Amino acid sequence: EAQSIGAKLALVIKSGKVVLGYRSTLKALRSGKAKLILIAANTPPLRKSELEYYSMMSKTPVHHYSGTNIELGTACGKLFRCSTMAILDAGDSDILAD
Amino acid sequence: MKFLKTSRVCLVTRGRYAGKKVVIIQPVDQGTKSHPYGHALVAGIERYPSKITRRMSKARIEKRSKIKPFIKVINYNHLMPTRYTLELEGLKAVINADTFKEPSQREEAKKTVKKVLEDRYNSGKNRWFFTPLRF
Amino acid sequence: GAFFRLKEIDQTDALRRIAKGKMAMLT
Amino acid sequence: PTRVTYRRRNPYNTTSNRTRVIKTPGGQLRVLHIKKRGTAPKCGDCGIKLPGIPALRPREYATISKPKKTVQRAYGGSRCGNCVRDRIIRAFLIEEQKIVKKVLKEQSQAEKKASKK
Amino acid sequence: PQEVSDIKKFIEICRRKDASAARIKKNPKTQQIKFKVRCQRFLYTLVLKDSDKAEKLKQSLPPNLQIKDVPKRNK
Amino acid sequence: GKAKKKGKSGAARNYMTRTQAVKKLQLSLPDFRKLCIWKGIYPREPRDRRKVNKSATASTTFYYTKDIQYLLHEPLLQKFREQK
Amino acid sequence: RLEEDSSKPLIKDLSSKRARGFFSQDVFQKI
Amino acid sequence: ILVPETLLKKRKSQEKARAERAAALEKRKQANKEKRQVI
Amino acid sequence: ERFERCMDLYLAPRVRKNRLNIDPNSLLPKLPSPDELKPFPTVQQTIFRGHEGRVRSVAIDPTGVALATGGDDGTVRVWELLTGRQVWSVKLNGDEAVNTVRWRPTKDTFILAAAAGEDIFLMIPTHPSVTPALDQASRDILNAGFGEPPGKWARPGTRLEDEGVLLRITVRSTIKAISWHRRGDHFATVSPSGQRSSVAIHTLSKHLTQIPFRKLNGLAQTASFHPLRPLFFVATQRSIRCYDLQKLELVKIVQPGAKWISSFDVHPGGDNLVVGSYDKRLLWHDLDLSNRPYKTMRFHTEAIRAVRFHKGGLPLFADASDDGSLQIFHGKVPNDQLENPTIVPVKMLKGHKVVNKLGVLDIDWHPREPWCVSAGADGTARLWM
RNA sequence: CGUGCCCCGUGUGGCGAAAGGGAAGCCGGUUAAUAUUCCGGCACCUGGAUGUGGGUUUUGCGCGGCAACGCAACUGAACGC
Repeated sequence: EAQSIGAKLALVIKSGKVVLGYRSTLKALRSGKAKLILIAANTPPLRKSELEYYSMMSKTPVHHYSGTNIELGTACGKLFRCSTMAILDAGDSDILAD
Repeated sequence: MKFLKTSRVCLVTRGRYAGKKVVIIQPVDQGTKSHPYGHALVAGIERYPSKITRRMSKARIEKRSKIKPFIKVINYNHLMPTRYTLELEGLKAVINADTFKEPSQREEAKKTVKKVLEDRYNSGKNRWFFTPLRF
Repeated sequence: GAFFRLKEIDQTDALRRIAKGKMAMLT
Repeated sequence: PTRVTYRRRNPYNTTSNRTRVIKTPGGQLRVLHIKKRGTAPKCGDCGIKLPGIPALRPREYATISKPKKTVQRAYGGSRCGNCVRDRIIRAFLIEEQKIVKKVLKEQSQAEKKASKK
Repeated sequence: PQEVSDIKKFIEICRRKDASAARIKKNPKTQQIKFKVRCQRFLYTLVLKDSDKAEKLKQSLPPNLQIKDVPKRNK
Repeated sequence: GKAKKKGKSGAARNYMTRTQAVKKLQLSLPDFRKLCIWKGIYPREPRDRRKVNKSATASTTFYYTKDIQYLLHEPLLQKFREQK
Repeated sequence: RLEEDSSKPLIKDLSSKRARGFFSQDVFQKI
Repeated sequence: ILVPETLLKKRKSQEKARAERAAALEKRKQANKEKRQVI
Repeated sequence: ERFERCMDLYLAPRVRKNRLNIDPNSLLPKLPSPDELKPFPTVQQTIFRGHEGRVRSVAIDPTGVALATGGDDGTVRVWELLTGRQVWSVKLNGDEAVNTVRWRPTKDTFILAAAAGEDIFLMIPTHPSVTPALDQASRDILNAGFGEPPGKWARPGTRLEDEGVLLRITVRSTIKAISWHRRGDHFATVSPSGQRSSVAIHTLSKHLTQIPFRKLNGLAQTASFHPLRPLFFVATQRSIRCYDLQKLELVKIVQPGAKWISSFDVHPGGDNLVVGSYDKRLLWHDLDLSNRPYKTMRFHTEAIRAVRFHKGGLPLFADASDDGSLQIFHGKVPNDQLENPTIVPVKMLKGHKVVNKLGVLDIDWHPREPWCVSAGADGTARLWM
């Protein structure tokens, strides 16, 4: 269902508010307004664990993307690597309904 | 939502106070003129109380039960939040930007923090807060 | 050695306890 | 005379025989034997040079004072700030995982005793 | 060797117990006066640039310590 | 020019710790205390404890090396061994 | 000892799930 | 005015430590007495 | 006890000591009578009240008839010295507290320089000594040179000129110190958080803000010009660096043995320095004898906030501390520059109230008579003779 | 107290380099013949003893900066990196 994952990621970035990169994701979690977190597979384990701890404190849901950072960036539509990404606004996507 | 509330235990990981357990007293998410970034006014303890045994005198017991605090402005990026919470009635509004700009006021603030944290350590709770971090 | 992981804590009263975060010491 | 000669009885261009040319107040061109350049100390976790610490040869550090050899931080003068931050984060997260695992073990034991009774 | 630019600092250096020698160097080409004191572990030289202050200082110098003017064509 | 090692001279030769004195005299602690009591040998305070011994704590007692030599040359060591 | 004081799934994998993802492997489909 | 004198510094007292050690040793001696058997 | 005596005999280390047996007053210095140095203020004489909050700055006009006070309500106010009358009050930047206020040292021309927030305001006050001729001369002196860059000079708002504010310089950080030059042509600004732009020497004539010293080796606290020479003293948290301006390089560094330097004042002669610091310690430095303190004095139980000399031939200097207290000291420097100055406290001045552990913040001496003015955090100024 | 009890670690020593590693001296002058060695001037390094000043201390072991880090020194045994 990774095809659907990519389709709804493209739709949610086209509709709502999206921030990319570790520093932006961490700032969003600290602000406590982020509604979804995605962590890539090849993300360093300490970085992953810190992000999961932040998300658990902020009660912001987090999902582990199957592919690596380059694949996550390609699916999100930009031409660079993205280890972690945060969705602030869903726009008109059903990504948060589940 | 915002987890960096007033009564919130964290630990400073950069600066002279790296790896030092601290508690927030006042968060400033938007930042002031000085410090144009999200920061927190915090109070921690530099030297933690030392363990006490039955083979040493009462004066030594008291001296190793003493506590020496610090008060600081620190960046959120240089904090790393802890899930734990410390509720202190004495540390309500002890520090502000005026105290951190006036050295006498911050000296009095450290005295107050020392007194209140010594009182809690004597009470005997938050031993995780009062013990040093092993890193 | 292991790092914090949310997969083996998700949708659990243990997760509720961890999110409550009372003072806890492993001795 | 514009040509010089050794003055330390070692005639070979070895790294212990490094020299340079000086012109004396007497108008003569001769050689001064120089020592090796000092190496900056490096971190223990990574190989990056530690800022703030003089780059001297080993025994020279004995004459300089402790504050000139250190940085006022945990693992100061031996590890860099990024590594110290990572160590603090790792220690906290290890303790957190231990607490979570103990909570899970307690819940599993409670489920086992509930099934038994 | 060290440099000094303040007269009372030079005076107390001369008042030091280990103060051994003292000399006056006059440079007329660059109109400078230099007061040199040999004090065991360094030679200290005060730069003056003004003859009135040179007169005052050589008057105020300790009497037991002998001051002398260096001759041209040092032997 | 001899390159002298750091802590091999001075107060290090001047003083000894209690453990070093006992091992040098090859004595039990009760016998060492008997001999010190009888000959009037007492602990002393060097000005620089670390220079005497870099691993010395504030609870370590130091002794005069010449006093330890007097103890070494005392005949009651031989008397004690004969009695044993 | 865990000495304590006296005071919607987060992992939302988009689409039992474990049983239907395990028993639906190649060998089981092949038999 | 400096007055020459002799001073006797504080000795390290082992009284307390010997107290706890003796108490603990007596506790295991009571345990061994309990473990003792008939003759 | 007898067993303990035996154990003391064979176990307690023995030390030989030369016990000190002296009269405690042999350590105490001998001080000449407080009376024998008569010209010195004694008791509070006038109360200056009206500020909503704490007063941060107090200054005397060159003439000797007006007081300028800057306070946290955003207000700078000029007052009649003898009567204590509210003469002019004006609010500069609303919620921004007024950090410092100074007069132009020249007597021929009449300007006020205020520092609140990140702006320096140059003002022409309405006072019963401002003739039309004086007003025009001052306005010309200000408006003489109109014919991220460091410092944006600009004309303030319509209300500002309607009230009497004439010129506004805007810098990167918040100003905490202004020091004029005797000629009045140049004025220096110190902003502690200015990093490399902490110290800036501005020239009013050419309307130019210049950063002369990029590297400072410390956080700037205060600064001043030399009374008789082209030299600039910059006081950081731990040291005071003297810079020659004609060649523009460091000529001297002086080391006050204090953790946090609070203020410093140069002697009118220029060879002596007084340094007050937050560690409750006064330091007199002889700038040609040694870089270490020549004499250190402690008379206060709270941090020293201000030090100030007299510029009128009177041998006097004042020290203000957050104990609500002033110490009036006598300092006489021989005119031969080869003898050691004699330093004698003459009196303790009390009467200021302490609020939030803050006491007196500023001191200024009258140009010709042994009169002083104290600005203190109880919100009040006090004229002492 | 009871003339004992505890830790920790191997190839348990020697030889093998006047080009490998390594603390620190330069200039001017001088002899018939020696000089970075002698004379003159001006320095440096290592080891030791110890005093004065300064630092800390009746908030026990100092302060500042968001940070990189800064300063005249600013408790630290065994054990480990």
